[PDB]
Formats: sequence, structure tokens, C-alpha cells
Amino acid sequence: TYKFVNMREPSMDMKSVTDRAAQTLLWTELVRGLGMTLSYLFREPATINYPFEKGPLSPRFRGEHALRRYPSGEERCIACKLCEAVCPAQAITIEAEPRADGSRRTTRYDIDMTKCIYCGFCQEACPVDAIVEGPNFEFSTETHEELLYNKEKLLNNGDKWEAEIAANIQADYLYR
Amino acid sequence: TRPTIRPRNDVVHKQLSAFGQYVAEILPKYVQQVQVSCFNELEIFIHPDGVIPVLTFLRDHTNAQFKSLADLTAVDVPTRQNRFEIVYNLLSLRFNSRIRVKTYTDELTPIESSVTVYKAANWYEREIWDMFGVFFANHPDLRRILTDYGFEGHPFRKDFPLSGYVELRYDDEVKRVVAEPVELAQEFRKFDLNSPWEAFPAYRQPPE
Amino acid sequence: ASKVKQDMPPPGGYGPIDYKRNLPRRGLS
Amino acid sequence: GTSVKPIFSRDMNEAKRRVRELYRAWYREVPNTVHLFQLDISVKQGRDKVREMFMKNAHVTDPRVVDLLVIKGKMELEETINVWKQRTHIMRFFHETEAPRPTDFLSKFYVGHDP
Amino acid sequence: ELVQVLRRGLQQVSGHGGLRGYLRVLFRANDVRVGTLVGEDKYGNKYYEDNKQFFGRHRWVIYTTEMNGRDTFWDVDGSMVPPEWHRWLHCMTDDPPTTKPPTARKYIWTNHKFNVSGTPQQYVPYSTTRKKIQEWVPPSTPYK
Amino acid sequence: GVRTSPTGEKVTHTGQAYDDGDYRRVRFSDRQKEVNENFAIDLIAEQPVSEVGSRVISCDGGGGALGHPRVYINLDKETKTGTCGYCGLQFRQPHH
Amino acid sequence: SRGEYVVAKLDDLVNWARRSSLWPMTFGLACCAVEMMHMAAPRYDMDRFGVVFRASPRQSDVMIVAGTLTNKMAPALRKVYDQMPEPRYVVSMGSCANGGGYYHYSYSVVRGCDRIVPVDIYVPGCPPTAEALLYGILQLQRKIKREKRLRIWYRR
Amino acid sequence: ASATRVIQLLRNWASGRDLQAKLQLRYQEISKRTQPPPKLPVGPSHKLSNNYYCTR
Amino acid sequence: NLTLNFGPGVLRLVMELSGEMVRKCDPHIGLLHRGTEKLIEYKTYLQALPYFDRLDYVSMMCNEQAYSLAVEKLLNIQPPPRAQWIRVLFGEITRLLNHIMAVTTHALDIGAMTPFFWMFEEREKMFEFYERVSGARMHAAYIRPGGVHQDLPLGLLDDIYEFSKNFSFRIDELEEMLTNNRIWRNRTVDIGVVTAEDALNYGFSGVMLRGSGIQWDLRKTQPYDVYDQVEFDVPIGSRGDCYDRYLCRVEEMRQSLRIISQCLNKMPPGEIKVDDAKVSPPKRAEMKTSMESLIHHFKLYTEGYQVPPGATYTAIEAPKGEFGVYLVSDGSSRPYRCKIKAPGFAHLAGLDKMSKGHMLADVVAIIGTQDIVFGEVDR
Amino acid sequence: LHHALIPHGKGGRSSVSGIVATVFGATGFLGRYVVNHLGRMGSQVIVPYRCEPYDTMHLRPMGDLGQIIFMEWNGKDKDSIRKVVEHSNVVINLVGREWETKNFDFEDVFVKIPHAIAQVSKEAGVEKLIHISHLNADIKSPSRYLRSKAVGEKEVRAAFPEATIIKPSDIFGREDRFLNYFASMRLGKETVKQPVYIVDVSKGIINAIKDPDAKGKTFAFVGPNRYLLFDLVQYIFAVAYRPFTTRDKVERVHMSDMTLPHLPGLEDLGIQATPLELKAIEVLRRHRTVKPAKTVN
Amino acid sequence: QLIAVDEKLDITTLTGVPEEHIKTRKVRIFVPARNNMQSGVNNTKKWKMEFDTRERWENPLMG
Ligand SMILES: CCCCCCCCCCCCCCCCC[C@@H](O)O[C@H](CO[C@H](O)CCCCCCCCCCCCCCC)COP(=O)(O)OCC[N+](C)(C)C
Ligand SMILES: NC(=O)C1=CN([C@@H]2O[C@H](COP(=O)(O)OP(=O)(O)OC[C@H]3O[C@@H](n4cnc5c(N)ncnc54)[C@H](OP(=O)(O)O)[C@@H]3O)[C@@H](O)[C@H]2O)C=CC1
Ligand code: SF4
Ligand code: SF4
Ligand code: SF4
Ligand SMILES: [Zn+2]
Repeated sequence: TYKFVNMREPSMDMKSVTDRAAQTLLWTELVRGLGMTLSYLFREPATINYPFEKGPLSPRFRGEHALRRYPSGEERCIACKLCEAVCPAQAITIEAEPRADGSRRTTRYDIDMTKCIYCGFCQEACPVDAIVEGPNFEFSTETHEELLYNKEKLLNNGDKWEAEIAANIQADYLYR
Repeated sequence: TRPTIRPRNDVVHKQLSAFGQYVAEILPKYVQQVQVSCFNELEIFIHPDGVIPVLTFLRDHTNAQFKSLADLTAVDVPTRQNRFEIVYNLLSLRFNSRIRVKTYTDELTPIESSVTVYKAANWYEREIWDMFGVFFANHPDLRRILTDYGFEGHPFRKDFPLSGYVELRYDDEVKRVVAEPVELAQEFRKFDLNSPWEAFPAYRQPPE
Repeated sequence: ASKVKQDMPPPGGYGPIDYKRNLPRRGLS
Repeated sequence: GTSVKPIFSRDMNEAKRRVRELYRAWYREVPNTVHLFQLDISVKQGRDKVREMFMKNAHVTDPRVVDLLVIKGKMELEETINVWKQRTHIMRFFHETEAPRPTDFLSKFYVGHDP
Repeated sequence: ELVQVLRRGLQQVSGHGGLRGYLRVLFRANDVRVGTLVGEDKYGNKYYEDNKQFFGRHRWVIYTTEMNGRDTFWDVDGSMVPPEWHRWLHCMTDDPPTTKPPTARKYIWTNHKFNVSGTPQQYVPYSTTRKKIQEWVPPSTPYK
Repeated sequence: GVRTSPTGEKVTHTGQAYDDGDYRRVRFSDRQKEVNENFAIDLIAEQPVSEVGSRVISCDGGGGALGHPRVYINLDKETKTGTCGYCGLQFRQPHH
Repeated sequence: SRGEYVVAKLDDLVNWARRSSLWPMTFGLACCAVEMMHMAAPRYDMDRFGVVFRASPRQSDVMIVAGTLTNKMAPALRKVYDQMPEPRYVVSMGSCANGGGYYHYSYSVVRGCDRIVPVDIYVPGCPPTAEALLYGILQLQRKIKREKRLRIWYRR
Repeated sequence: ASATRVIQLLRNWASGRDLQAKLQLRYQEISKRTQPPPKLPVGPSHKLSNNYYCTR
Repeated sequence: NLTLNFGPGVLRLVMELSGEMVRKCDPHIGLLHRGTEKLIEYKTYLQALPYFDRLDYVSMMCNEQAYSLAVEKLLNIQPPPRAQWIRVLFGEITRLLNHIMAVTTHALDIGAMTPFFWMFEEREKMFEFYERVSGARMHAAYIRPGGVHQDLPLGLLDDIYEFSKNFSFRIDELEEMLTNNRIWRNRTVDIGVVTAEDALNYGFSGVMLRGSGIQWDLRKTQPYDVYDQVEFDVPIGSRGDCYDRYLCRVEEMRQSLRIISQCLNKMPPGEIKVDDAKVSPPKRAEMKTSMESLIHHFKLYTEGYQVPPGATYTAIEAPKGEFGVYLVSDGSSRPYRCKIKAPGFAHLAGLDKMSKGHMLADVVAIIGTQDIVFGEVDR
Repeated sequence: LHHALIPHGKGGRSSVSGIVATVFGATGFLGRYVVNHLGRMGSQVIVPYRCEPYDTMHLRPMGDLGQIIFMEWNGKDKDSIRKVVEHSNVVINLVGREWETKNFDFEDVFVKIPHAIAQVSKEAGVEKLIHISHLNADIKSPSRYLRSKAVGEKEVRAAFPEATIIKPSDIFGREDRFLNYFASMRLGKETVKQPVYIVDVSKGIINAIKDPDAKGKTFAFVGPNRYLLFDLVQYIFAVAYRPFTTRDKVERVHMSDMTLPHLPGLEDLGIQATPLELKAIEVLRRHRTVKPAKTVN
Repeated sequence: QLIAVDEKLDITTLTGVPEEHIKTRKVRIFVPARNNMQSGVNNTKKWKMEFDTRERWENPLMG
């Protein structure tokens, strides 16, 4: 099924021609557009008062990365390198070795935030919910160097944001 | 074939096989092979000399009328004596059908330009020349279209490295943008992902 | 015990959704 | 044997004639390029660079390769004449920022492992 | 009519503690709306809601005038909100951290910090791994 | 459990610290070195050993689907305790 | 004495005037320009901060690089930057402009716009949300407030 | 929307239609930001028998 | 007969003009060439999916859908019904987003600039829909070659219904500002007229065909997913100029509202990705309880699934025209070749013939009516 | 050699050259070229600044990520000097003002600050120090500029015996105060000038850093040709296509450049001095809207 | 219509490769050996061409 968008022929009756002439000479449709703009002037604007008001977000939102840990304080990451393998931008660099207690842990976990595309593939590849994408998005920087995160920065981000991260994961994990 | 398997269409398969045999019968001077894939796509493998005739036929014959050129591109296969294969995708609106025409060339053999058959080919051919180094004869204006001015090489070739050979920066001594040999602070990490234990027995090659 | 629960349309569907062009004629010859 | 399809030239002489035509065109254009881009080089060294870029390919004995090179050089000349290039593209032929590399065995020994 | 709107304006003037508080909030947040107080932050941030406002303007925070070390009477930014109120304020949840608080962990930061870029507290990247190759150490005694 | 270098730098949980002759220390002048204060090895060392009256125990890290993959740990050796390969929690049979 | 007091007050006044009317020119290279446009849309209304929409390059105060910078494009960006009257500030928005992003290992991509121009603010994200870009703009405002040109001149 | 009757009439007459019927600003008619948990059914291959992978 | 170089989304235009008329107009492109097709050969199929978000970055999920359909055809599998319905619903939402952007940017370049704000508020609401379903506002990566990544949250359909029932009035305000305005008509009528045969031979598609009266639409002639289960009309032009194309785009916005209503009412229950763990990753609970699920998760996220060897050309009716992919698999987990066909390529190639014998101020209108985004043109 | 300071790479942007350089006065004319030369081969550069960081913004793209580190300092304090030069193996002094300021006269600029820099660098174990003075610096100069230059050179030698002294003449370049100053005027026939190109001086400093035998030596960086002032100004005005700083600059520009044949120059550092006729157009083209001046050898 | 030229094929000048990446490199043509950790032989079927290993160094920032 199809429709014609512009296939109407104007009436030739004196009345139709006079109406078209009145439109041409008196600018009726221009006045109609002016009235539309006038009506729009008198309705409440859609502006919010940033930063005192914020934009609504979802528990699924992808923001700044963080490394998490178990309630005992032991870190969840066991250096499987699945996030490094899946990263489309090759933004994760991992080095691991046995710990002093024989535990399988990382000695290097770097994320280059200027290569990252914030796709969230790493957190869905993780088998132990170690690397996550947090809710924070206000982390602009004055230099390029501070956007190259090492393991200490990501652990500090986890310790900073764990409350919100845990609440969001509780809200959304039944869809995963 | 339960709900996870793609359903198959035998009527379209038969129709495309019949049209392939029809085309091969009509143009035996240029057609070397005809194929219909399991997802009902018909491709015709031709000799390079028949690019202009075959295409013209498929555009102008009353039983084909493939009036639309959907895409024209090239594929680089270094292991073949003729390195590059040229792929034409054609759409027929009268018969609601699609067809594919393949031919081949190497780094030094020109291919006839098809701008006289399809006006759309022009830029496509430029792109091919830009990315693979295939020259098209009788092209109205063949030149680079995607790469930077004065760029050396053809980046879509398999032996071309991913990051190229030069990188750009701003120099304050000469007060301009300059090109230098590429140096990466982090080398791209090459992954060996292919597993042993072949996946598909239906595509096994003879052990020669 | 628990039954399947996912995002679904309400029973009876949704109300009609207007899409046709509506540019009224104000009216004066 | 080994019959091949021509690009433009049936033998070496036609290819040499096309090479000479392209060289004449570049030699004529060099002063206009120097003036119009406001370059800091002289016409003499511009023509020397043109000659060097021509001599880089002087070992080719295949007419198809030769006239493909001529097609590429004509493309480059068309880019230069129409001022599609910028001053940076023109100046890239001279590598004025790249540090000199020693060809001596001892110097390459001293700097690193690269032969 | 007009009279009701003016009465609402004067009630806005009164609901901020008089002209002093009215001018204070007008010059600090460019807004003079009065909403019901939802919660008090440990750093001094106050949180307000007004469900008669349209979505996006129904929740807001009035920032403290002094966070960890700096004067924030004029210099406020969105990174000063702690994560629990951050969840409430971005409408990721309908429940403020007063009615339901976050789970308590001993490794969670007891003091929130804002963005410290351009500050001696800024993060500086560095390698976290040990040296790979160890060099040979000559003996301290001569041979002859 | 953070330590300090003989120079004055903090030592990370990976044991990293620039030596005295390293120029790279200059990156921290007028700035700070980011170090996480909570060392996971010390924190997991403080957990009590759980006692179970079975030869085989199962661990998933707590929280069900929010933990780690479920693994089974043998407790036949009385010399040592069974340790989870993901969580670090320890289990033992009631000796004596 | 009064000499440092007056230069401090004048420096504060000039900083307030300069950061209260920031006129940007937006280099809308790729998909980050869409979030740039969403920042000018009514919900965020950058114009209410004194930040005009699409200022002319000859009267712009800040350059916003929003999108991938190719090798073919870099000379033009440098030329436009060199045209701008001082004081001028550059804001890098998005992973591509910040360090190359998804196209970092490409033969035709500049691995970060800071190889070409000096950058004042780096805004992370692929893309950053319009709110994140607004946060970066306000951070640039605070940075401008932090500076002291008359006090340095008096002391020198 | 908290607009006076006179302002509503003026904007309606200037626009040429009833604006209060279809407002572009959102209010309490949107869904709540906290929702009950889902259950999320399983697919057809979740049988315990007659489910060999070679047949699917 | 002078020459002008209108250089720096970003486009360089070299034209020869005699007086006011345009004699020749050659576009120079490549200012956004990122080498996407070479980069894709170094990724698994899942790793390559997010590049299609950035190809035509006004219609993300449509490119996602085209790539997913190509990979599905090569894999000989099919998505579950609910995934198909979700795909078509979000494809129509994406068509609404793209058409808003195209029309309002056209008007802003002409000089109107008020409907841009009026409709970008609605664009922000649909960005909210994107974020609630995927966590990202534009670069979503939601539609996968096995279906979709996640099911919808529990209250999303209600909010989509609430939004879609007020959008027709916003379209009506747009038309009141533009459709019958004599200045807009004088800027658009009889500008960039292209005949049907020339449009066919030049490789045009979508509106650039339908404006000239060609009755062609890929969702009607070669339906994919559940499209053959929804009814809608195809707007068709009569004069093949910019004004008819603008009318067609507005009508397609209305028809997208119609399709979205149908999709909302007939959303079925069930799973959202294919129940084949060698292609689609298992659930997290299954991954954390079952041995086969853990193995398949590990292998799918490290190596990726292997695709049987072969080549396909898969095309969809994207909001800008026929968007296609020629995908060549050699049997491994990484594509051997991926050629992206973008309609804006052919449209910009035809810009030269479309602007013959027109004013300089008409080239802007022709560019706006061609609906060009250079991410897909340059790739 | 401290393994972290062993050269690696191909001498490019992301290479490691093994040079840790602290460059005082990097925000001026010669400093930008010196920092660019240092950073294009992958050295680590520490930039002390007293001005606004905005005035140092043009040095940011001169090195790879992390290779350029900006720190605040002031010349009256030795602690800031110490913390700026703590980790460097080479220190370069480019500090100098061509006029007198109410807070810094010539004595502080050319004597006290270089002496403090040299003493603190020697205390911190810096291996190499490079100090810039003037070609015509002598004790009995009528001008306080060159007199303070000579005194500062002596005190730098006293504090750092292994210091390399580089003496240059008027430097002509794109941001200079020789050619631009002579072109902004819009006496002679007895003053002779010997100008040197800026890039030549930068390469000379770099090669002095790289030369192991230039430890305690004193260099004089001069151009190839000596011109009379009148003909030099005539050439400058001709190149610009146009018809033909309180007291110290006038007296310094009216005086003749000394000749010191016994001192090594640019050729001892493997550099061929660029004549002014090749760069005059580059410097003076912005002053517009072939017949080179006579030279005395 | 056919040149009938008799010479060895050489396309070096057309590929845009820098001079020192032609005559200085050494390529290796081989069938890759089976990974001894596994028994599958499917990765020992085709011929590979690979270039000589060059210097790799440590980035001073981030290592
Ligand atoms: C008649 C003769 C005229 C001669 C030339 C003079 C030009 C006209 C003078 C009038 C200029 C008005 C300046 C007053 C503006 C101050 C605004 C004040 O409210 O800003 C606050 C304070 O800002 C600064 O701290 C105030 C410094 C301004 C100057 C102070 C006194 C200078 C007066 C000296 C005049 C002498 C001139 C001599 C030379 C002619 C903080 O605002 P801000 O941080 O931005 O925004 C934060 C955003 N929030 C609030 C939404 C969260
Ligand atoms: N004619 C020439 O150019 C030749 C130069 N001379 C010597 O070469 C050296 C560098 O030359 P040039 O680059 O042209 O000089 P500039 O004037 O361009 O810059 C000198 C540097 O020294 C800094 N500086 C000046 N005064 C002080 C101070 N009181 N405290 C701290 N830093 C200060 C300046 O920084 P800031 O801007 O922050 O004040 C500036 O960065 C100088 O020592 C000069 O004497 C040698 C022969 C002649
Ligand atoms: S979000 Fe995507 S690009 Fe970023 S680190 Fe994770 S997987 Fe890599
Ligand atoms: S963060 Fe997760 S996926 Fe990445 S290495 Fe650690 S455990 Fe594996
Ligand atoms: S930074 Fe990310 S969102 Fe922005 S243009 Fe690049 S790929 Fe798109
Ligand atoms: Zn455990």
C-alpha cells in the first residue's frame, strides 16, 4: 500500500482563486506560523537547572570503570583475562602472578580511558563481577595522563562507588 | 529443524538455479561458473573481458532488467595468482531479485570501467583504486577518494600493516603538520584465536 | 511457585495512537 | 611467451616517451608551486627533488609498471596544480624534521639492534 | 488569576527564611522554588523534591558552602554528591538513602571526594609491576 | 597494610616502589602517588576458618548468582585447610 | 599594599567577564557532535550559561573538538586554531579526540588531537553525554577563574 | 502543568488547538523508577530429554 | 567562471561558478575516513559489532540490525520471535530519530532553527529509551547476531506508549511551521529534480527513489524479521524535488508511529536470544552453576563463535536508504572481509548532477535533502 | 647508567633517549626550540615556570604522554630550584631578560640566578650543566648587560667546573628581537654584526649535551657571514618590500661583535651554520602587504 | 594486443613500502608447528609468511 504526498490539484472556482489571492496578498500562513511561535513562547520550557538538577538515568548506565571485591574485602578479580580478550578497543592491559599466599591475582590492571569505547563488554565477560562500569560520568580531566587508569585507581573507584554499584547490580542482575 | 534453525526456501532456490543456467546458456563466451548458495544467493563467475557485455545484458534484457547497482567492491586474496576479485551486486526491481557477478585481476592488469553501464560505478571504482590499487580503463576521472593527499600504498591490501608506515604531528620549529615514521607507545596485541579441532566437517578439504 | 514476569502490554492492549496529519482550517473567506 | 594485456604502452619506448612528458610537465610546474604555496625552498632544489623522485624508479624494466608509475605521477601533479594539497603535503617530500640516519656499520651498532 | 500568582511569589519569598535566604538561594542556584526537604547529607548538601514539577525538575540538591577543604559557596560541581544520594538524584531509584540506606562495608570510603583534577591531589599514572631483568653485580674486591 | 619505602614513597600491594636512583619519581613532585589503602591479602587473612561436618564443601562466594562459579572443596587433608580458588575463604573438618 | 589589591580585583573582574561569556566554535567531526547539539537543546540550554551556539571562528573563545580527527583533517584544524584570537581554549571531547579511541590503531587517524593543538579539558566517553560535556564546560569556567594574569604581571 | 486559565486560552488560540490535552513535559504518568523483580522465562532448548544438540 | 573551495559534518566542496549559477561541483571526501573495514578484520564478529554503531551515527540500531542479519544468515540460525519484535520496534524508533535529525537540520541550514529545539526535546526522550534498554544513549550495541543483549525493563513499554501518543502533535507543529510556508516552498520546490531512470542508474535508494515516484521499499518487497506482520503505507512523491522528499520524510515519521503502535500491542513473550549456547552466551546463573555453560561463556568471550565459510550481501531499509553489508567468512571466528554499502555514498556521488543549473544557495538545500552523514560515507 | 635511562627505540616521539633535562627559561624564544628538539627524540623534560600556565600551553604537544612535566619555581628560592633539578642528569640555563625590572635587575638575572642554579645542580649530583652567555660579554663593557653576563659566566664556572658555556651573537629567528625589532622601526656604516640562526643554536645545545668531550669547554655560536649594520638593515627593509629597549639595547646594537677564533664553534659540534639569506624571507614575510647585502670576511 | 614481455615480476615500486622495509627484512615461510598443549591438528594445514622480530621496549609512562 502506498500514498501520494503531493498529488492535489487546486480548485479553479472564483472562490478558490480569491482565497489564494488573499493568502498571497495578506500573508495568512505567515501569520499562522507567527501564532505557533507565540503559543510556544507561553508554555513552560523544558530546561533543568544543572548542576542542581540532573538528567534521569537507568541502573544499566555505563560510566566510569571500577574494580570490586567480596564482602570480606578480598578482591573479586582472579586474572582470567577474559575482559582483556573481549575488549574491542584493546584498552585493557593485564599482568598476573601467584600472590604471597598462593592466590591468583593481578599485578597490573590498566585501562586506557582514551581508547575505551564504554561498550560494557568487559563487565558482561567477567565471570565474578570484578570489573564493572559504574554510574559516574562527571570525571573530566585537565590532562591526558590522568585518564590512563592503573590498578590502584580502579580499586579506589570501586571503594568510592561500591554502595551505588551494589544497589544498581541488585536492581539489574535478574536481567543478566 | 526446530525454532533455532533458519528456515529454507526451495522455490527461490529453484528459480535462481534456473535463471543461472539461463544466463550461462545465453553468454557462454564469458561465463565460467554459476552458483546458488544455501541462503538463496546467485553468483556468476565470469572472465574479465566480459565485464561490459555481461553487465549490459543483465541491465537491458527484458527477462533480467537488473537496473540498480547496489555495490561494487574488491577482495584481496594473496595466495592466488590473480590477487584481486571484483564483486558486482545488482538489484532488479521488476522481478524483485538480486544477483552477484565476480571477476578477477592482478596488480598490473586493467579492468574495464563500467560507468557507461551504471553511473553509480564511478565513485566505487575510485574507492577500489584507492584501497587496492586496481586500475580501471576508460574511467572519466580516476584518482584517490578516501586516503590523504600524497598517501603511499593501498591500505586494504592484506600485506599493508594495520597502523601504516607514517603518523602525523604538529611541529613548532617548521610551524606545520609533519609526517614521521610510526612509533606506538603500546604495540597492537596480536591474538592467536583459531582453535584446532575443525568446526565444520562439510567444508573439509581433501588432504592432498 | 512464581510465574513468568516480563515487560508485556496490558490486557486489552494500549489505546489508539494518533498519527494522521491534523492541520485545521481556521476559517475566513 | 607470457602474453599480457597492455595498460598504455606496447613496449619500452612508448613508456619512456610518457615518462619524458610527465617530467616536462613537473619541471614546468615547479616554479608555480614554489610561488603559489609560498614555500621556503628555491626553484632549483624543487626541480632537484623532482629529478630525485624520478631517479628513484630508474631501475624498472617493465612497461606496465612504468606507465602505472606515470599514472600515479600524473595524479600527484593534478593534486598539486589544483591546490588540493596544502603546504604540509608539498613539504612532506623533504623530511626536514626527520633526524639523519647513519649508514655506517659502527653508528648502527652504537644506536641499537637494527641492521 | 494574577493575585494567586503573586501570593505564590511572596510565599516563595517567605519559605526561604525571608529576604536574606531568598537572595542567597537566588544568587547561588538561580532558582527560588520551595520544595519539601528529603534529606541532609553528611557534607552539608540538602535534598528537595516536588512531585508537582515535571520529570527532571522534581528533585534537586542545594550544595554545601564548604566541602572537604575548599569554599563551595560559589564553586559547586556535580561530583560533590555522594554515591547514595547520587543514585537517588539521577532517578536510578525511587528510594532516598534515608528510608533505605546502602549496605555497609568496611572497605567503603567514609569520606567522599569530588573531582580533584587540576589539584595537588590529582592522580598520576605509573607502572605497578616490578623490574623484569636483574643485572649482574660486580664483586667489591679487585682481582689482582 | 601499606608500608613505606626507605625513600618515603608508599609501597603498593603489588610491592611497587621507585628506587632511589630512578628519575621517574619526578612525576610525583607537587602531586601525589595513588595508592589503595586496603590490602586484599591482609583482609582475607582476617576471616575465620569455617567448620563443616562434611568431607566435601561447596562455595560460591555468597549472594548466589552475585558470587562466583560454584566449586567443591575436599577436606580430607588434616595438615591444612581447604581454600576456595575464587574467594579465598577457608574450610576445615572439626579436628579433635 | 594597595597595588596588589587593585590588580587582584581587576584580575577577578576580567576572569568573571571572560568565563561568563564563552563563545565556542564546534568542530563537529563525528558522532560526538550529536551530543554537542543535545547540549544546546532545550533540556540543557548551554545558552543560559552565556555560551552561545555556533560562534564564528574569528570571534570564538574556545575550540571544541568533537569527533575523530583524521590525518587528512589535521592541517585544517591547525589552521582554524591558529586563526583564533587570544585568549583561546581547546576542549577535547570523546575517546577519538582524546587518544584515538576505537580507531587508535588505524593508518589514517591522528592518535589524539593533543598531537596537533594544546588541550585544556579532556571529556571522557564514547560519546560523553551532554551532561558530561556541560560538566567539562563548567570545569573550564572554574579553571579560567583560577588563573591570574595581572598578579603575575605585577610580580614580574 | 501550572498555567493560568487566561494563559492557557491564549496559547491554545495562538496554536490553534488544545495544548493541555497533549503536553510535551512529563509528569506522574510515567512509570516508577523502582520496579518489581522480573522472572524472565527460558527458551525452547531447556528440556531435560529429547534434546540432543545434533538435532538443533 | 571562478572557482570556490568551500572546505572545513565536515565536507570539502570544489566548485566552478559562472555568475550565480553552479557550473560544476566536485565533493572531496575522506576527512572522516577511519579505516573501519580494515580494522574489522582484526576483530571477532562480536568485537566488530560496535563499529556499525559508529558508521551512521544517527541510526545506530538499524546498522546493528543489518550486521546482525548478515551474520545470522551466515550462521544458519534465527532469532526468537520476541527479539524480532523488539528489533522492529527499536528500528522504527530509530527511524523517528533519524528523520527528526534530517528534517530539522535541513530547516536549520535553510534558516528556520526553531523546530530543531522543538524536536530535539523528543530526541532526548528517545535517547532515554535507548539508555533504559542498553545503558548508553546512542552507541548502544544492543542488537546482536543472536537477538538482543537483554530483555526490556519492566516499565519500558508503558513509557514508550506514553511518548508515542503525543508525538503526532509535535509533527503537526513542525508542519505548521514548514509545510505551507511560502519561503520554505520557494527554497525547496523544483530544487534538485531527479528523474526515475537517472535515480535508478545512479544507485539512489530510499526517499531519493520514492520522491521520483518509484514504488520501492525494502520492508515491503524484501521483508526481514516481523515486518510482514505489520501494516503501513509507503509515501510516494510526484515531482522528484526537495519539497516532495521533505513531505515523504514527514509521512514516514507518521507511518513509523503507526508501526510502533502495532509493535507495542503485539509484543510476544519468551526468550530474547537464540537458545544455542554455541552462538549466544548463557545466562549468568547458568554460567556460574553449569560446566557446559561456563565453557561456552569462556570460549564465546575469548575466541568467539566460528562462522561457516561463505559470502553474503545483506541489505535493509535504513532511514537513509538501502544499507548493506557484503560479509565474507573463511570459517574462523574473525570475518575475512566486510564491505559496508552506505546510501549516502551514491547520493553524494549524484550531488554533481543534482546541482546542475542552480544557485549557490541551492547546493545547501540539495545537501540537506540528500541526508548525508559522513561516518557512513567515509567509513 | 641506571637501566631506566638506557636509550631505546629509533629516536622518535615514543622512544627513550636517556636524557632527563631541566630547562630553565623554557618559556622564551630559545626555550621553545630547545624543548621541541629535546622532546622529538623522546627525552624527559622538566619545565620550571613562573608565568601563567596559559603561557606554557604551547609546549604541551612537544612530547609524548608524560614526557613533559611543568613545575612552579621562583629564582629567589633555592628549594624550588632543588626540587626542580633533583632527578635530572642535564640542566640547561636559558634565563635572561633584555631589560631591567623593579624586582629583577641584571645582577639577579645574569649572576645570582645562574649561580644558584649551578650550585644547587652541583649539590644534587647533576652530571651536565649548560649555560648561555653572550658573545660580546667582557668585564669592562660599557653596558651592564654584558658586564653582568661576564660576571655570571665566571661565577657559573666557579660553582660548576664541568659546565659548558655557549656564547652566541644576535639570534635571528621567527620570534626574535633582531629582525622583528629592525623591521618595527617604520646609524650604521661602522658596526659589524654576525647573526646566528635559532635552529643552529638549538642543535648546538643538543649536540653539546650529546658530546662527551664538551664538558668544561666554552663555545661561540656565530653565523657564516659578517655584515655592516647599514647594509644589513637595508637588506632587512628590502626583503620586507618597504621604503628605507630604553638605553641598553641601543648601546648593545651599536657595538660591534667580537671575534674569538680560539674558541670552538658550531662546526666543532658538527653543524653547518645557516646563512641569513635563507631564513630572512621566513622571518620577514609577515611584515609585507635577491640583492643580498655586502659582506665583510 | 599482447606485449609478450619476458621478465621476472617486480611490483616493489608500486606498493608504497619504505625502502628500508624491503631489503632489510627477512620473511619466514613455514607450516606452523602444532601446539604441544593440545592434540588437534587443524592449525597445521596452511602455510604462513611472517617477518623477523624487531626491538620491543618499555614505555616510560605506564610501562
Ligand atoms: C561606569 C564606569 C565603567 C568602567 C568599566 C567597568 C565595567 C562595568 C563594571 C560592572 C561589572 C560587574 C561585575 C560584577 C559581577 C560579579 C558576579 C558575582 O555574583 O559572581 C560571584 C562572585 O564572582 C567573583 O568572585 C566576583 C569578582 C568580580 C569583581 C569583584 C569587584 C570588581 C569591581 C572593581 C571595578 C573597578 C574597574 C577599574 C577599571 C575601569 C560568583 O558567580 P560565579 O562564580 O561566576 O558563578 C557560579 C555559578 N553558580 C553560582 C550558578 C553556581
Ligand atoms: N639575542 C638573543 O636572543 C640571544 C640570547 N642570549 C641569551 O640567551 C638566553 C635565552 O635567550 P631568549 O630565549 O631569547 O630570552 P627570552 O626573553 O625569550 O626568555 C628568557 C627566559 O628566561 C625567563 N626569565 C626571564 N626572567 C626571569 C626571572 N627574573 N625569573 C625567572 N625566569 C625568568 C623567561 O620566562 P618568563 O616569560 O616567565 O618571564 C623566559 O622564559 C638568555 O639568557 C639570553 O640572555 C644569548 C645571545 C643573544
Ligand atoms: S567498556 Fe568496552 S572498550 Fe571499555 S574497557 Fe570495557 S570492553 Fe574495553
Ligand atoms: S576483571 Fe574479571 S574478566 Fe577481567 S581478568 Fe579479572 S576476573 Fe577476569
Ligand atoms: S568518540 Fe565515540 S561516540 Fe564520539 S564519534 Fe568517536 S566513536 Fe562516536
Ligand atoms: Zn569462594
